[PDB]
Amino acid sequence: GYDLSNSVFSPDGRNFQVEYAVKAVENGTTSIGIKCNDGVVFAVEKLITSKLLVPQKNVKIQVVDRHIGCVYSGLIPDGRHLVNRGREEAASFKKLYKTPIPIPAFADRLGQYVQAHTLYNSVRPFGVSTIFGGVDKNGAHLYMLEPSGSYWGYKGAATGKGRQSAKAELEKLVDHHPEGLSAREAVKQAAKIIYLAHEDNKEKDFELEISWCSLSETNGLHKFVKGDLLQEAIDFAQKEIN
Amino acid sequence: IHSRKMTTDDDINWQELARSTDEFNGAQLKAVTVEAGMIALRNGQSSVKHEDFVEGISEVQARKSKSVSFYA
Amino acid sequence: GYDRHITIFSPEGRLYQVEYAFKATNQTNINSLAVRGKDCTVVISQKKVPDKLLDPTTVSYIFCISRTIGMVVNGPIPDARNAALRAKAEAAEFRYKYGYDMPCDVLAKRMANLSQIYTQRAYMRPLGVILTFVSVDEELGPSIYKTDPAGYYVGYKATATGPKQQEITTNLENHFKKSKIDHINEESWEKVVEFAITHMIDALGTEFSKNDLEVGVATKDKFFTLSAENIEERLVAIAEQ
Amino acid sequence: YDRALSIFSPDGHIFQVEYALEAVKRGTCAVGVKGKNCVVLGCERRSTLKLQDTRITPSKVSKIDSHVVLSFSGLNADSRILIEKARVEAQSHRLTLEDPVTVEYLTRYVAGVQQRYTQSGGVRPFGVSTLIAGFDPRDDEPKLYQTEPSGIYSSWSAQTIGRNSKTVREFLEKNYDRKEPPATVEECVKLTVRSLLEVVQTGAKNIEITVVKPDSDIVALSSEEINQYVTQIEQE
Amino acid sequence: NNYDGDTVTFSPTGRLFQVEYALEAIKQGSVTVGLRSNTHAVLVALKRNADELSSYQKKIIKCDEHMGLSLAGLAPDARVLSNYLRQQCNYSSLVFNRKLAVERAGHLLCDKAQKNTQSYGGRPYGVGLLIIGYDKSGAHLLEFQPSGNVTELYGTAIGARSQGAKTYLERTLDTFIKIDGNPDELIKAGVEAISQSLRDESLTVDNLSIAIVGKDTPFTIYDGEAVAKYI
Amino acid sequence: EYDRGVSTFSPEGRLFQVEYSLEAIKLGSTAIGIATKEGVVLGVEKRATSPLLESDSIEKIVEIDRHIGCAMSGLTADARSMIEHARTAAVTHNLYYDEDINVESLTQSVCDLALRFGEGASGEERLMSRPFGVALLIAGHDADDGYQLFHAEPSGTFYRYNAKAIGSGSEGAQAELLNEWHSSLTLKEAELLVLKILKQVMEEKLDENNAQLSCITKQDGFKIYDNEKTAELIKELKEKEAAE
Repeated sequence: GYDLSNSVFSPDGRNFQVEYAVKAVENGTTSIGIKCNDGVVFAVEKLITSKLLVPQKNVKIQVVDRHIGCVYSGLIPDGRHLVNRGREEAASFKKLYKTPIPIPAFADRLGQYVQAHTLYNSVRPFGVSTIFGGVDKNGAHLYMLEPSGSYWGYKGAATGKGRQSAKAELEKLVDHHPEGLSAREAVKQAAKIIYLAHEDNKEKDFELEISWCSLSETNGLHKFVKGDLLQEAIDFAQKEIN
Repeated sequence: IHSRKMTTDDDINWQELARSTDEFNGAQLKAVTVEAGMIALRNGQSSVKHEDFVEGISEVQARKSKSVSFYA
Repeated sequence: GYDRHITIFSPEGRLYQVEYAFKATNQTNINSLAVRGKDCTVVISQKKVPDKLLDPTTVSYIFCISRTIGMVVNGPIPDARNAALRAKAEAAEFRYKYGYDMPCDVLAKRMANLSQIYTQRAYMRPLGVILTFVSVDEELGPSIYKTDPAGYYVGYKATATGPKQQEITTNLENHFKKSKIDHINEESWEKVVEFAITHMIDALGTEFSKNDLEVGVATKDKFFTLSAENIEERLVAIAEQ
Repeated sequence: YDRALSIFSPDGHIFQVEYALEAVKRGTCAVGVKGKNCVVLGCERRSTLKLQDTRITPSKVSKIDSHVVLSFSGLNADSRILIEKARVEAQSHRLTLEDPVTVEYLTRYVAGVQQRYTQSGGVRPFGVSTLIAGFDPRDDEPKLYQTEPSGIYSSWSAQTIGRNSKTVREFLEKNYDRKEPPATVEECVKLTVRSLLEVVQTGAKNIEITVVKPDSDIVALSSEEINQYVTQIEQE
Repeated sequence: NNYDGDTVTFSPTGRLFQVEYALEAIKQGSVTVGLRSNTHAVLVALKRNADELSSYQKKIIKCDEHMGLSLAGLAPDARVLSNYLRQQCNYSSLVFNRKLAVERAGHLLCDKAQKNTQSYGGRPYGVGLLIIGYDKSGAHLLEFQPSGNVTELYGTAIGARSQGAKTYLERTLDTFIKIDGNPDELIKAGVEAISQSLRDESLTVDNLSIAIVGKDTPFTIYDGEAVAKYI
Repeated sequence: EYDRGVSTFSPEGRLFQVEYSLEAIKLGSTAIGIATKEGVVLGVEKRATSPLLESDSIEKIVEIDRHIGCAMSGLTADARSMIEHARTAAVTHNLYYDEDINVESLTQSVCDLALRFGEGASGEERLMSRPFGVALLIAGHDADDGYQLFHAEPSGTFYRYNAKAIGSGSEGAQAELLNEWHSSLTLKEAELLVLKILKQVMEEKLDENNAQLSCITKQDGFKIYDNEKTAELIKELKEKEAAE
């Protein structure tokens, strides 16, 4: 009763199926997003379940337009399908208005779609939380999108298993910086709380992937942090939890 | 730990035995050491052949073959 | 018997599905209070800032449909954005096809008809938001119409929404007993905000911050929101009265 | 809409076919006997109730072609739908292939309506069985086919469908032979009258006979004719 | 049966149960083992007959002269994904003058499976593909889950007894990656991987089907006496 | 449960209705098939139900084209859809290429029709709710691999066989095939082999008004043997049972 679909509704004012889908995201990989003054630094835990895997070749990070990074947790196919839909939407905006789509605008369009599948019985609710943001002319933004189809602005966000370790230390981060930190600084702080969030995933071992969109490092374009700079952050984070 | 109690061949290696089991638990490994000695008595041999340890895995899994297949 | 699962009638002459929509708007705990002034309509509403990691400026429940019509939304925020988008789409449609901005009375009725159609589909679940529309039209003066997830609306002298909104209704009613007119006479829009906040404070027994409130004001032919500094000035003036 | 009204069974069956045949069972009785120079479809007519104007009441045998006849058993609602559709098929063989339809073509067509509703969803097969018979043009070979609500067809020398079809079937084992069908129009007609007088009984009022003779001859035998065969056979 | 007859419900455990059932189609099916080096990818599939009167059925489908897939699960589910992959691969050559990237074809395939698992009256396809090819980024070996998920590996397996194959490939992991330019050696090591995936099914020459793709070596499927050199 | 949906995965991990399809072959009148390199013979049981039946116009032998023959056994409501589709496919190949279609390619096309269960799975149009209930013995000769025999399932899967027997009596037939198939059979020795295995799973007197033989030969094309020839072959089998 009251979970047989999503046009059932309970006398509790809850939809159960949709709350259940948040539990799929709780079974995902840890992913964080730090809203910085001049950008956003995303980081995501990529588990090494075998030495059979090929490192930094399975991205959970897909770019939308050119300046919006999207990274997620939960059911990996469902989130890649969500981002495929939103890449079509990004293109349409660029078509019609001849400008890259803003971060508040991109959020609204994704939110309607995920919101639609929790009303129809012909299409299955989502089981993804996506953390996405970037830099446009209206500033840096960070958004977290629930599978229920909710989002807000954030000074810090996380989702996945190891959000318990991540979320707490972002309260200390705001308390470090009540006027935020540099894009440079956030490279070593996004790495640091994946390594502290590796204590909810300490069964296994992991590979750090880092990406950013910031005005002052890449010029408000989303690029991958690669080479010696990715490895500098990994060396920093590695020392903190030891 | 079962083979501690019983007479066995010395040409068996517990790592070979660990290759050929995939997702087994200790009750099934009770069912492989004992099953070795069923095969052993049936041959007519005092000792429990090192081939009989491998053949207790397949003879008794917890099920007889892997089920129907008709398009897989 | 599925009369609680799909949108068909029961032998009680009531659609249970539809009733459950009203029981979701009290779960997010947003209260609103809306009064008609003499040149404005003012709506003050709660803003829940739960963590230090939410940015309160992007936390919204006030969507600006048209140039002159704000809408405040009480109930879940997914359904809020879907409703806000729809309301905007139809208003722009109305300006486009009839050559003038949509009135508030007619906007309430248009969303009421689509909400009723969402209680007539059994594969489209109604949106569980109660929508208040505030304006000052020049054809109806200051106006409030409140639509609900059933498809019913009516005009209001003042209105409230939320779980504790019965408490608010009492205060407002007394205020209109004394004046013996259906709107507050006060020509400064600022002092109508101050009165609105007084009635909210009585009802909920809580004093407010600037980031516990989010205020929208419809003056003559423009709708804007107050920023957080401006809200604090109003709350400073409560003490001056 | 395509929400299966026909769906597979755990016995490897389809539910609607099993139900359809029982719907054909409880309906009227058709007997088909073919000679060497005729076909005869005689069928059971429900006109038991009085104050029924039997003349304007729908027939159990409907001509589709000027030498192809069709009779039916099962739902009386469904059969008339098929009989409109068949008429279109008849004009379409003429349209694109010229010549009036062959019996064998028309048998595959009725079955093809059934077939459609068998595999797809949102539809269910008609509970209708037919005896299709007649001549092909410039043939004086009788053709006797049977369709069933599955979408299957069978050729016969004699066949009976409907209620107590087994009683009639056994009676024709001891009279009719595949080897040497009746060599006369009247002998064929009288054998079909004799079989119907077992179960249907109740005179020429419930019993009908239609005769097709080779190469574009359809004739209908009136109540009076049917009654004269009845009395002679009764006596004999 | 509560949510197990439906493909549109969660599932208090944060699953869909249909995805786990689609996974059991791999277990009942055939086994295939893939391993790659930098300069070569290799599929060794175990073909399977029904009885002795029956010949064995090809479990490797050639998609292109640089691409191939293999089925381990149900064949009719494979028949949907194989057509779609072939069409989008000819399309890449037609429009973009491009050999279809193995990674990217994996992502288009992922989302396709997803939207039939989302839809009611659909399913997640009960076929796991190992998809090899040699493109501009070198060799690739992908793993296709019933869900849609693609993971890139130097060695993986699916089927029954696949666990023992991956034990073998983790042991010889750095050996076969450092033989490059000799297609002969990768194939030989894949024969030994799938020998740990026998339950006395035996390797003969008409059971055994190998296909490889190289830096300069087209996607070619060997059978007959072209696999008899690798036993 | 798992039979109310035409596309659902079960707690075994493969389709339940499809199993029921395999158990709808066991309602068919046995179709037996022996392939050799001298041509391939198909025989089918017609099944007489009454002496009122006209059986020499009923057959489960079907021509798909000149160079491909077919025998069907199982639900024949389903087989009408598939045979008409096979007939189009062959003709399309000859339209497009002016060339003979391979037996393997023709069979594979019919398997694509067989996979059309679902009403909301993938992109391709679903013209059914469920699977079929019939298997095929498409025999033939193509000039590439010579004579061929394929057995096609309503699953949407196919195998090349050298001999296959489907229908109700399929298991009892298949036991005889294991011991009686060899590579040094002839066309005529194969033809007598069909009737031998058919006689055991026949429930009546084996005769020529309830059995039909057909060959596919390179130089004669597809020929359906007349009941005179069937009657002769049947009698000579009894003479080789007068040798034991």
